[PDB]
Amino acid sequence: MFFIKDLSLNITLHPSFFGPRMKQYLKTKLLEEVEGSCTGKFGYILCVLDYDNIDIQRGRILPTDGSAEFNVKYRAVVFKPFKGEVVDGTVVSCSQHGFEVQVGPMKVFVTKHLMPQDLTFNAGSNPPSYQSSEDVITIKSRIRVKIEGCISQVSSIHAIGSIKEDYLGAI
Amino acid sequence: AGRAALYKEVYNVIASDGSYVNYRHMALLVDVMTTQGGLTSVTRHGFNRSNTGALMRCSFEETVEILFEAGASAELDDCRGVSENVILGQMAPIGTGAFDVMIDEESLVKYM
Amino acid sequence: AIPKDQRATTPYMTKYERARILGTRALQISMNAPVFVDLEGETDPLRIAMKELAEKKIPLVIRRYLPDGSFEDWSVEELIVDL
Amino acid sequence: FLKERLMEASDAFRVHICGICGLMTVIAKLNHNQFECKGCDNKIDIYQIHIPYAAKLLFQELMAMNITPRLYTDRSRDF
Amino acid sequence: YALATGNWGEQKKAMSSRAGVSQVLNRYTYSSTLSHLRRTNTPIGKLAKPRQLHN
Amino acid sequence: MDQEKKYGMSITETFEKPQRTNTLRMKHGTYDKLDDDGLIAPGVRVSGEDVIIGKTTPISAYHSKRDASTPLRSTENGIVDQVLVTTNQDGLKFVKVRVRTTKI
Amino acid sequence: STSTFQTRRRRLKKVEEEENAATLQLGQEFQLKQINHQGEEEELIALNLSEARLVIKEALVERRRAFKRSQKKHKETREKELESIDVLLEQTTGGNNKDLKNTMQYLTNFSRFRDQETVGAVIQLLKSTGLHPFEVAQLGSLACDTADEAKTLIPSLNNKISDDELERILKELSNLETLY
Amino acid sequence: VGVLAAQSIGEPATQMTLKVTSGVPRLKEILNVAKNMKTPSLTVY
Amino acid sequence: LLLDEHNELMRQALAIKDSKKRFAAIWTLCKTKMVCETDVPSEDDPTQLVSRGGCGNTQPTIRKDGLKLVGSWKKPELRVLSTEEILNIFKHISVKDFTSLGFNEVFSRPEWMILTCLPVPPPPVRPSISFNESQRGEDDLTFKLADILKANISLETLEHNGAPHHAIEEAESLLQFHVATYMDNDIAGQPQALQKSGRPVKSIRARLKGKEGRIRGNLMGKRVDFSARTVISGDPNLELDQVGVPKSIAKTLTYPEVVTPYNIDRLTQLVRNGPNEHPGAKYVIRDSGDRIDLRYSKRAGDIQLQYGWKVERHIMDNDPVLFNRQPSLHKMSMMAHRVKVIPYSTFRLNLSVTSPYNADFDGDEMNLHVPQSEETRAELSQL
DNA sequence: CACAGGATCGAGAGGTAATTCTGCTTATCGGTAGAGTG
RNA sequence: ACAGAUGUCCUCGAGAGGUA
DNA sequence: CACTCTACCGATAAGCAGAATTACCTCTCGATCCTGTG
Ligand SMILES: [Mg+2]
Ligand SMILES: [Zn+2]
Ligand SMILES: [Zn+2]
Repeated sequence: MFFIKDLSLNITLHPSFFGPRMKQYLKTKLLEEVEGSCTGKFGYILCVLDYDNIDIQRGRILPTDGSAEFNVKYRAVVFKPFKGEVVDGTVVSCSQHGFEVQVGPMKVFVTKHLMPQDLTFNAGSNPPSYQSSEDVITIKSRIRVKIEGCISQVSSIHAIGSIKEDYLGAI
Repeated sequence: AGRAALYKEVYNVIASDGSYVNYRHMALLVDVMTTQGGLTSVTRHGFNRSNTGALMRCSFEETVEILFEAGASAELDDCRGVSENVILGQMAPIGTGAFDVMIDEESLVKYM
Repeated sequence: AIPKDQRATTPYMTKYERARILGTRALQISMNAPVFVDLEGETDPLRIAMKELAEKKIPLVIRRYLPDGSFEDWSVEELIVDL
Repeated sequence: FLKERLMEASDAFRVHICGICGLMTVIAKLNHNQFECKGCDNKIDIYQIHIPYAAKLLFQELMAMNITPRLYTDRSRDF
Repeated sequence: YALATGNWGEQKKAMSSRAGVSQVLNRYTYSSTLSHLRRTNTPIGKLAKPRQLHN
Repeated sequence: MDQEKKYGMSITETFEKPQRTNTLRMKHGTYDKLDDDGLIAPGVRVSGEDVIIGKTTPISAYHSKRDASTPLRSTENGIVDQVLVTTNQDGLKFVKVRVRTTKI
Repeated sequence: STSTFQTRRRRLKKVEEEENAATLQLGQEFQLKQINHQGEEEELIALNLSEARLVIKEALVERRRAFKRSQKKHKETREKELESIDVLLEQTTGGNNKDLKNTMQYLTNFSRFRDQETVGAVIQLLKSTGLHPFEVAQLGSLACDTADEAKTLIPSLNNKISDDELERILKELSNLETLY
Repeated sequence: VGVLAAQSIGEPATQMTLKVTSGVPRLKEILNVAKNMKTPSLTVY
Repeated sequence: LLLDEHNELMRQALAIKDSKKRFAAIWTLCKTKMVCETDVPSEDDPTQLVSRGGCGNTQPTIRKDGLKLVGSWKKPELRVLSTEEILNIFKHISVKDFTSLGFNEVFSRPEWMILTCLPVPPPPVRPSISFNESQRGEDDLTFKLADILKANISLETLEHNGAPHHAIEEAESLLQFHVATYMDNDIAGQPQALQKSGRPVKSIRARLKGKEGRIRGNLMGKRVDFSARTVISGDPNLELDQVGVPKSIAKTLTYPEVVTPYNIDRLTQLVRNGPNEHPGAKYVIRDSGDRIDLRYSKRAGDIQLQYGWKVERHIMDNDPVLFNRQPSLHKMSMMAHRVKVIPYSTFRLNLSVTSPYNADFDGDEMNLHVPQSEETRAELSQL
């Protein structure tokens, strides 16, 4: 489900680093910037492979100041929440609002009107969990979640999951 | 023949008092005014009625009529003219703006 | 598109190109940037730029755009400065 | 020099333009790092440009005149 | 209003009335005042014939 | 030339020396050259944007009035020679001040 | 940040299509036959969950040997995997990269296949069909028992009606995953 | 080159001094492309 | 469309790349036709008739009368065409029809030419002036917008409560006139809208048109800072590329200098001198962006200038500046000189320089412009 | 004792000279070949 | 429980008189 | 062979619209009533 793409990022290098090691400076800048970025269009850039392969081009010096802009051409693993598929995740939190299922670097939220009526909130057990007949989900449990959220990609992406229909349980 | 006669008339007008003007300027003027198959007068109905940029044409005369026509039609301003860059406050692609300057890695690693 | 090395522009540096490189180098030296020549007791960025250009030690690339859209890259060191 | 005198020496303005609209109807929240265009539902295609305030006034008046001066940062020749 | 603004007429229709009929007296030297007090104007609203000196 | 305008009935401007506390939006020029009546006595050298006439007008807590003084022209300087005070047609205050300078 | 040139009137297409639904209908940017950096016409990869773990581990060890030799020149089961992953991540990437730990843990504790030969067998088996790489990725990532369960969990699979070869390669995937 | 030519043509026009029409009116009628000039002429050899 | 591809002249007109010329040809060719056709003979076998799908109704003679269109129907009926029916007809126009006419499918459709929703400019477009003390006034745009809103409300109420058709007509005419005057107050053959005082209402078209409009008076040419103007004078002792700048003008004008090695001592000395002496600085721009005023703060403090900071020092000797005279007939009317500070308040230049400037010393005044960046200085020096 | 909001200007006329050279549009005339005969 | 003041530039359209 | 209007373009003749060098300095005024009210 993870995708390998050919994204590109523009870095405006300062003339103060216009030495023989500006290439490595751009390399470390790309690492420290792109990793952990929750871009709305793409998602999470988990890691960049072929570090000793990524190539830079001739940097265009802006008319305004001496800073040069470089258009790097890198490829990396991208994770997108997407919409309209099933996916397996592990719970990390629970409350009256719902359970915070975690899939990779994500936290998909399930609201009250999403899961079927076969789940009731209670705190009798050691972990606060939704307990009912033939359903047992806890703080740490297996759960299959179907995503139908609107993502709402604004400098960060999100996901909303559903528990309706069978196969969306522990199994 | 019309272009040659127009150049001769312009030269006669210019040289009537005694001043001297280089041939290149008058030749460029007469070539611009006769680029099409006929005379293109330097007026509102002449050069200002071509397929150039809407902003450049509107900057001379009849500002809102030209803009209204551009809005009614589908006019795309590719914007490499000087007037468009002046309006947008960008470095016009003329003189020193006709080229871009880039920095190469090999020269950096060779000079240092 | 780039015209390989079958370029057909002029092997010399125009006045506008000279002015643009001189200004860019002057700005770069005015800011904290490395200098690839022996200052030798000069402290004005523009004069440092001319001193660098004297023996073609400026790592700048000229991109001459053809009217169609193509462009060919000319190195500063390979451009003859006669003006 | 002409560009500097026209923009730096007189008036410089920074505005955000929607990548789909081409207009300047973009709500920018620098503190919250939010740039949403309500017209197109665009939140990842916002660019910032530097134009004189006179150009901003002219574009706003043209938009008030039911004319759209859409601005784009790319060439359509590649189709 | 007519004597102050110089527009010969009422407050309304001022744009259709003559302007410059009344002017502030120039008091910088005696000759300037004397010349100003003996000045005439020709309302023309491009043509060189009316401006030429006739016999 | 300065004048007092009667806005409404009781909102009338007055010629007096303003203060940084009661009044609001004072000019950047100095006010020490003014007097109790708000007019500078003749024979006092002035320069820059110094205030020559001190006038204040009520807005409508405190701060019931705002400064409305007319400063001297920035590019001109000289010595005040004659100060004229009288009343206009309606009966308010009318103040005229003259500045004399020599141009070598 | 983009990888495809503007085409088909991107400026004012308005709502070209609704966002991707269950029945395929891919997005504008994640369409098939992506533009390759050096050339053109590069198809979308077929990357599954187990393949992702191996790929990221290979990239990590490659970068590990890389900066290890650079600095040299300058000068059980799940439990064992977690410690190795932690000690590899402690200094290789550097910085903060908090999200990398969570996805690595998800890959380790949900690794359907833990051998290069296993993933090679599964994608050599899956390359026979002409299914969208998205469908084969979900098929090889999440284990399934019944054909209807696969159809419901992974939509846009209606092109297979026989379900005989589908049962065959489902059993193949099941035994390959149990052979871990 | 266009601006240079325009200025090099306009400067003598401003410096121009005061029966065949010549001077500023003739230049204006040439630039405007007048369909009916004041003083048409012919030359036959 | 009245004509179709069956006509040869229609085909020739449609085979035009230019949109304006094609539209003009279409209009000229279809103006003569005055009746819709249900069948047209084919190009081959003219006796045979091929249906084209027309309606057959006769066309009206559209004539412009003020802000309304009147159509004469001849079989004569003289009816006034309404905006609603015209909009309905425009909405029924096929895509190909206005594509060939000249309109755009997505960017500019013909049915959008009728104003149904009127945007209001923001307060920055039409600000409120200060007026005098305790007085507030509004721009003409605000008053015109209020008038338009009042007319719209009156029309809505008059339609809702029930009223004669004549009242509806007069209300809609008033609304149309107000909108037209909002967008154009110089319509010929019609009264010009007056303000409450009596002046004509300044429409946005007037603001966007003319020498003083926001095209030529604010975009083509504007007002800039770092400029000076005073009476010029002659100086035989000055070199050709030298201009005598008065001390006061040099003190007023400033040039930003980046705090860097090779001039840190000089910059610190200039800062210590202060803005009162001619060699000195007026502001010290920090890296963050905050501005330090050396005049107000003073304190004679030993401010440490970190690298990368900007210091706005006074213009010194051998500083390139732009020297211009109006009118600027040719390129020699504005040239770059070298600053030489002189102890008198008048511009001094070489006598041989006056000839290209076409200036004398009988009272002429000439402008001076100071570059504010290194690249601009280099361009002026080398060009 | 005292305040308030909408519109000039009217049958009647005309409150009135100083500019022209394009171009566009709308009347106007001035022509010229046919639908079939004695 | 708590809580009484300040932020720097205002005209705007016109008219008239002049300087190169 | 020209009999009467029918369809075509080629001249002519009146009505609109725009637009008029650049820069600068100073002063001086005006930004509203009355019929209709408690
Ligand atoms: Mg003179
Ligand atoms: Zn938008
Ligand atoms: Zn029809």
